[PDB]
Amino acid sequence: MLLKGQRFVVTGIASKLSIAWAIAESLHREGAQLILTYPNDKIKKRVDMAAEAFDAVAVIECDVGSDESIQVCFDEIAKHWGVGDDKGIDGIVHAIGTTREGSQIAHDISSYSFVALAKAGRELLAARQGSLLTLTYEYNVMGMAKASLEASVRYLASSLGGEGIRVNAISAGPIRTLAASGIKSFRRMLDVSEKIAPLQRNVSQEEVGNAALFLLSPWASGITGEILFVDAGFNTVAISEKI
Amino acid sequence: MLLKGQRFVVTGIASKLSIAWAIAESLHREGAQLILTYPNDKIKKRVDMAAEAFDAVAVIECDVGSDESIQVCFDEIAKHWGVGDDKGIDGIVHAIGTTREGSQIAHDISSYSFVALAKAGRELLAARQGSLLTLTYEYNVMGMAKASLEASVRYLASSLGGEGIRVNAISAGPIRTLAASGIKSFRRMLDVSEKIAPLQRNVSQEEVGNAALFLLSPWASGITGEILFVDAGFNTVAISEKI
Amino acid sequence: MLLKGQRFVVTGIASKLSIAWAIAESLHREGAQLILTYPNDKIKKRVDMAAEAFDAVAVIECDVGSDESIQVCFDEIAKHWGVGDDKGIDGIVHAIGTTREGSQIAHDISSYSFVALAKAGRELLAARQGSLLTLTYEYNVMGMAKASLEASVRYLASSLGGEGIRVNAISAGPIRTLAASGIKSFRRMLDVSEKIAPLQRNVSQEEVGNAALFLLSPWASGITGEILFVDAGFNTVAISEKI
Amino acid sequence: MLLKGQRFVVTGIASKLSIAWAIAESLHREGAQLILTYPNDKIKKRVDMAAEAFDAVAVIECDVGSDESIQVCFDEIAKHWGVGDDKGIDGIVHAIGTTREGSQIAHDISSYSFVALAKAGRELLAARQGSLLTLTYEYNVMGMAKASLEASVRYLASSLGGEGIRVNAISAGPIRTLAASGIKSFRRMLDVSEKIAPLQRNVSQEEVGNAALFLLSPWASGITGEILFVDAGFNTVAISEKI
Ligand SMILES: [Ca+2]
Ligand SMILES: [Ca+2]
Repeated sequence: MLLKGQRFVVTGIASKLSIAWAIAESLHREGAQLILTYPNDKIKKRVDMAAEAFDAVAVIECDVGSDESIQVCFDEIAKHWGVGDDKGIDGIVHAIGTTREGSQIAHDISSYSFVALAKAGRELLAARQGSLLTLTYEYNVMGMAKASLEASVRYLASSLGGEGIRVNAISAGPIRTLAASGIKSFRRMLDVSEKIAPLQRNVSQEEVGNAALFLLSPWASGITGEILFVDAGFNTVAISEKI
Repeated sequence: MLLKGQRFVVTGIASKLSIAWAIAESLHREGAQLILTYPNDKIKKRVDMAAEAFDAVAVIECDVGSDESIQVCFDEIAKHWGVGDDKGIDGIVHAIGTTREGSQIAHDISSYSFVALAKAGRELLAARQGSLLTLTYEYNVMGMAKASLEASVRYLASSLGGEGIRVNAISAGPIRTLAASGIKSFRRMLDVSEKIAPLQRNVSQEEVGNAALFLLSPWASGITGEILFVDAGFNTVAISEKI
Repeated sequence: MLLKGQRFVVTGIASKLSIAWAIAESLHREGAQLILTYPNDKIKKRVDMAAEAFDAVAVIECDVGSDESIQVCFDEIAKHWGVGDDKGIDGIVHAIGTTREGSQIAHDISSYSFVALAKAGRELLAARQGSLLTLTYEYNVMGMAKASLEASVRYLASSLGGEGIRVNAISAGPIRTLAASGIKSFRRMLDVSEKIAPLQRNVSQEEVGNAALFLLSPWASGITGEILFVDAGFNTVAISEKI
Repeated sequence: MLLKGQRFVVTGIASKLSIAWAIAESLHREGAQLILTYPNDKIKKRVDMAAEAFDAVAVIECDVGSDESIQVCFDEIAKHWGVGDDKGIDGIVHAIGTTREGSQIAHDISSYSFVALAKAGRELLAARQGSLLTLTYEYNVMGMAKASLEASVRYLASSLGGEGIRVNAISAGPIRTLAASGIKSFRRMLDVSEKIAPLQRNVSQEEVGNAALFLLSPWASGITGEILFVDAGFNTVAISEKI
C-alpha cells in the first residue's frame, strides 16, 4: 500500500463541487490516515460522512477565510500528529471552490487561503518532507483568482523547497456531478467540452483523485512547482474545425 | 499490482543517458510485461541485460531513424500482442536522447521518430486504449527539437484521442549519472542546477521512472496532452538573488 | 504625427517607479492630448509638473482604490471628451505600482483597479474604438497580483473586443531609476539582471514609453490580449552557465 | 521618418501568403532602404514589382534552403552595405511560408533557414546593432516547425544579444488574401476565426506590416526574445460559449 502510515489533512469535503471527497477516497484507498476539515458546524454533516467512510483520525473545524481559525485547526492537528518520534504531515490538500469586493473575496478564499495553510502547516510538512496540493477548476473574476492561485504554487514551491516540501496543483477539467448537472447552463459546458476535448469525454472524479494521490505520493518525489492538467486534454486543444 | 497484464514497448534502453532503464524497471516492478527495442545489433548488449532483469517478452531491433525498421519492428510486436481476444498495447515509451544537417538530424531522430512510432503503434494502442510517452531532457539545436517534440505531443493527443489513446511527455531535470558524471562540464550543470532548483537537488532516475509509470498507468486515465516536468522544480525557478 | 488628435487618460504619474511619466512623454511627443490623474491632493505636485510639460487638457483626482473616486473622475473626463461629434477616448493607461491583508491590498490596487477603470472607461473607449494598457514590473504577493493582472488582460480583451476595444499589457524589466537606485538591495537586482539579460543591459524608461506608445497607437490595431515583455530579453533567459 | 537611412534585407516577397510585401511597404513608408530577395529566377517577377514600388537598392537571389546560396547572397549584400563608415544592416526579415521527409523539409525551410540567415547576417547586423524578425502563421507538421522556429528566437536572442542584436517573431493570425480566399476550405477557417477572435475580425496585412515595422524600429530597442501575436486576440481566446 503506497501510503501506509502517511498523514494527510484534506480541506474542502464540505463542497459537493470540490472533488475533495474523491481525493480523500483515493488517499484512504492506499492506506493513508486522514484528518478532514469542515468550514462551519453548519456544514459538517458531509464531512462526518467522509470521516465515517474513511476512518478519519479527526474532524477539525477550519474556515480557510480566517488566519485564527486556521491557527486553531493546526494547533489541534499538532496535538494528533505534531508529537511522537515520527511527528509530521505527509500532505495538505487545498480543494476549496462583479464588484471589487467579489474579486477581493475570490482572491482571499481561493488564492490567499492556500498560502495561509502552507504557513500554518510548514513545520509539520517539513518534519516528514511532505507536500501541498491545491485544485483549480475549468470564467469570471475566478479566472484572476485561478492565475493568482497558480502563481502561489511557484512561489511556495520555491520558498518551501529548501525544507524538502513539494508544492503542486491540479487543474481539473469540467466534471459531470449530480446537482452541478441540474443547472442546465453548466450542463451545457459539459456537453460542449465533451466534444471539444481530445479524449471526447469529461474526466471523472476518480481520475482527479488518482492524479491527486500520485502528486501526494512517493512516486511524485521529483515533482514540485507543477500545474498538472487533468482534463482529458481540454486545455491543450486547438481550433473548432467544423463547429 | 497496478499494471498486471499490461503490455509496454520500451524504446531507448540502449542509451545510458535515456532513463529508459529506470522506466522499464518501474513498469516491470508493477507487473507490466515488456518488449524492449535496440537500435542496432551493435548496441544490443545493454538491452539484453534489461531483457534479462525484466523478463522481456521479446527484444526486437528498432532504429527509430527509419520508417521501414519501425514497420518491421511493429510487424513483430503484432505477432506477440496483435493477436488473441485481448490483443493490443497498453503503452509505448519513446525515450531516445551546428549545421542544418545537425538540426535536420536532431529533428528526425528526436522529434519525428516519435510521430513515426505513434503511427506504427496506433492500431495496437487503440485496441487497449493505451498511451504514448516521450521524454525530453534539460541547449543547442536540441532546444529546437525539444520544442518540436513537445508540439507533437499536443498534435498527437488531439489526433489519437478519438481512439482513446492518451499522449504525454515527461520533461526530466539534469540527472547525475555515471560517465555522464565523468565529463567535467556536464558535471558542472549538475552542480549548479542542484543549487538553483527549489528542492536543492537533482532528480533521480527512480523519480523519472515512477512519474513515467504514473502517466502510463490507469491512475493517469484523465490526463492527455501534458508535459510533466520532473525536475525538482528547476523549470519553474525565478532569479538568482545572490549568485 | 502618429497620434494627432487622439486622447489618452494616463494614470500613475504620481509614482516615481511607475514609468507613467515616460509613457506620457512618448504619447505627447506624437501629438496626443493627455488627461493625467493624481491619487491624492497630497501627491499632485509631480502630476502638475507633467501637466505643465505635456500641456495636459486636464488634471483630475483619481484614487484607483475606490469605485466612486473612479466614477467621479470619469464623470469629469466625460465633460471634456464625452461630448462633441468626435466624442470618446483613444486610450487609458494603467501604470500604478506578508498577511492576507497585504495580499488583499495588492490585488485590489494592482489588479482589480484595472478592471475598475476598464468598466468606467468602456463607453468612451468604445466611441473611438480605443485601447487599455496596463503595466507589470519584474517577488512577493506581487507575483500573485501580477498573474492576476495579466489574466484580467485576457478576460477584458475578450469581453471588450466586441466593441472594438483592444486590451494589452507591458511587462517591464528592472529599470535603473534615481532613488530606486539608492536602495542598495534593489541596486543589486539591477546589477544582476544587467548580466543575465540577452542584451546585457536593463531597459530604459524611454524604451518602455515607446513600446507603450506602439500598443496605444494605430500601428497596434491588430493586437489585443497581449503581454509585451520590454525587458531586454530577461524573461526569456535560460540558465547561468558560469555564474 | 522613423527609419531614415536604415537598411533592411527582406526575404519572402516571392510568396503571396508571406505578408512580406506589406512588411516591405511598411518599412519603405518610413524611409528605410530595402534589399529584397527572390528564391529562384523563376519566382523573381513579384519581387521585381516590389523592387519597383519600393525603390529597392538591390534584388538578390537567395534560396533559404541552401547555406551556399545564402552565403553568396550575403557576399553581395556585403558589397552594398558591408563597406563605408556607416557599414551594417538595421534588420533582416524572415517571412517564408505526412512523412518524415515532409517534417524534415518543413523544419529545414521554415525553422533552420532562420538560423542560417542569422549566422550569415550577424557581422552586418552587429555593425549597426540591428535585429532579426521571423514570421509564424496561424495545423500539420507545420505546428512542430512553428514551435521549432519560436524556440530558435529565444536561442538566437540569447546568443546574439551580447552583440546588441535583437531577435523577435510575429505570430500572425489567419489573414484573408486573394487566392488564399479562393480555396473554399481556408475560406472557412477565416469565417470561423472572425467569429472566434476577441475583435471579431481577422487582422489585415497592414496590421502585420506595422507590427513588424515596430519590432524592427528604434521604438522596440528594449524588446528581444519576443513572440508578438498579431491576430486580433485569436490565440488568447477561451471556450465557445454557444457555438
Ligand atoms: Ca504541467
Ligand atoms: Ca508576447
